[PDB]
Amino acid sequence: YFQSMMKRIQIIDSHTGGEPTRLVVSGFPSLGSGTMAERRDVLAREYDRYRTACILEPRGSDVLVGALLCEPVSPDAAAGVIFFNNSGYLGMCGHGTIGVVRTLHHMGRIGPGVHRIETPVGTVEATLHDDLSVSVRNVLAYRHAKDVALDVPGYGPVRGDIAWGGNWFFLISDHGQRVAGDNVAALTAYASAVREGLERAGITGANGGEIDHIELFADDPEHDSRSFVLCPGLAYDRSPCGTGTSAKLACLAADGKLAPGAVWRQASVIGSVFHASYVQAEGGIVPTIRGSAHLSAEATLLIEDDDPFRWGIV
Amino acid sequence: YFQSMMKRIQIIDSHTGGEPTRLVVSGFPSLGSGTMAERRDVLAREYDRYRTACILEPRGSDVLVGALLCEPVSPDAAAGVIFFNNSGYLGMCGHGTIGVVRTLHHMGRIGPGVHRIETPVGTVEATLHDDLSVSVRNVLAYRHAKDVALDVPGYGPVRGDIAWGGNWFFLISDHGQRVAGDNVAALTAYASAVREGLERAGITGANGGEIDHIELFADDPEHDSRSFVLCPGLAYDRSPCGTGTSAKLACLAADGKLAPGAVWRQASVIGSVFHASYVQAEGGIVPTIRGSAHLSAEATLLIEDDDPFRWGIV
Ligand SMILES: [Cl-]
Ligand SMILES: [Cl-]
Ligand code: NA
Ligand code: NA
Repeated sequence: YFQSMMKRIQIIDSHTGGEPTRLVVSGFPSLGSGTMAERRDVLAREYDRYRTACILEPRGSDVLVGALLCEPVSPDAAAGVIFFNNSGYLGMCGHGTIGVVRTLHHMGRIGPGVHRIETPVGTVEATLHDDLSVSVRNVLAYRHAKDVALDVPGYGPVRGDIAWGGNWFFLISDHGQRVAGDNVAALTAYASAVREGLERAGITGANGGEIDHIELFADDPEHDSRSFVLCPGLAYDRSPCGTGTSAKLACLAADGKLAPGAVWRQASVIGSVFHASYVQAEGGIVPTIRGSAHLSAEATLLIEDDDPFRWGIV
Repeated sequence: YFQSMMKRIQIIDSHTGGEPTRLVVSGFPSLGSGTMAERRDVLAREYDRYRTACILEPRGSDVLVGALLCEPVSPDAAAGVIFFNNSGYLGMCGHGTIGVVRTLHHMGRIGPGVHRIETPVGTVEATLHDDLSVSVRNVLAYRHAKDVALDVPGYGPVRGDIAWGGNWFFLISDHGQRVAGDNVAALTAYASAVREGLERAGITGANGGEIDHIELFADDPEHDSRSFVLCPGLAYDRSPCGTGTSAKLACLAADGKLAPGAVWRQASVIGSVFHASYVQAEGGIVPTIRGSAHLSAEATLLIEDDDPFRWGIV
């Protein structure tokens, strides 16, 4: 019923292990009634300024990940979601699905139990536990290649795995870097160089898929592993990375290093933790990631018609 | 009347020429009834986690500047304000005062006209024009030293002025850098090195004042000048920088390059613009900065008691 000359975008912000999720409850344009993938294509092609308004400065930051709530195609699903970041659109998003599901509870839309969530890479099954933690049974994960040699410009040779966990990842253990929260500047520079190296080498996932997430793994006395993860827009993931941990489990499974049902405890560069396990499937594994999200803001974004930076600063 | 186990901070976000201001309307602790400077001391010493919760990730970003609304000491003032950023506390804040005053109009607390605003460095006089632009008559500005030689580590010799405009600035024209929005990475690195150089040299403002803002000036065919400004937490100012432009006018005045009452049009690295003029005063000049602010969000920040990152990620 408001009539002033501005758009209102209703959002609820949460974070999962420190990684933010900006849930868009209302205010984006219609994207039609097709699959989440088809809607993502319309959003990206026709209405990308809505992403930038929500994610980029002045209203956002390069770290943020957004989640657009959509009516799902199947009436058996709780929701559809399209995830996006400072550079573009994600496939699946583990930390974000945890955030969305926790947020839907706060909105009074769901209770504890199993909830199907449609995404541009397929439907996932999220269990909202009685403690309000969330387990996300992800799409199929698999390793495309193992121990791929790469000369990292400015640093020297490494070996990495290429794997899909709902996004494409390059996974490295022999990077020679110090994985710690006080070292994220150097880690960001290193991982950015890795990605430049993959591009130069023409190294890709299946069917030429761009490898746009980089994971650096390290031993951790308190957990199974700690990682630093560089995301497609060159911000790092504050969380253990749900899709990246899914990809890691595909590698561990294929190497006989983690049995089905066994729990893997993955820490992020800042010390937050996800619990993960998998079952075998045809062509890969089906991993489940469990973590917690906390609410951090309820807001209405205001997009004033006369504001030259209404769609963000690009 | 809410009773869930979380704190609520009510905020209204705006931006001034792209530079954000997060106005805190309610939710911070009591800081006593002294001057804004005395309240700032209490906030910084006892309750700094409230700054980090509002400004830092996950709820904020390194770019944000906050403004805490306070009841002023003098009943003749519209408001008192304490400004803060990702690293600490500012003195005056030009873009932020424009934001605060525009926001107070939106809140229905003031109308067009002249409004006194108390700050930790003295009271300023803001005029809210009928067009909702704001002129801020700043505190006294003055130049402390001219053409100070500095060997910038990694780059080579420059000359800069040291001046106060409500914060301390080093102002350089002969930096050899390209002042443009597509070059902010290199400008940030250069200005950071300048500041390292000042520290090494023991170069300060009056009474050993830390020079924590760096301004790089360039000619501009559309304006009097364009600048890149590095702020104390090493984020850059998206605006022309009200206090930095105030400092620039003190230098121009002292050099006989701008007459009292003449208008100076200062652009920022991303192309936003302030209009500035001054009058002579004892010991310096009194500059007035005019610009516009746009609303960008209304929000309640949620600080959950059980959220390990409730006070921000440090
Ligand atoms: Cl609009
Ligand atoms: Cl709390
Ligand atoms: Na361990
Ligand atoms: Na000019």
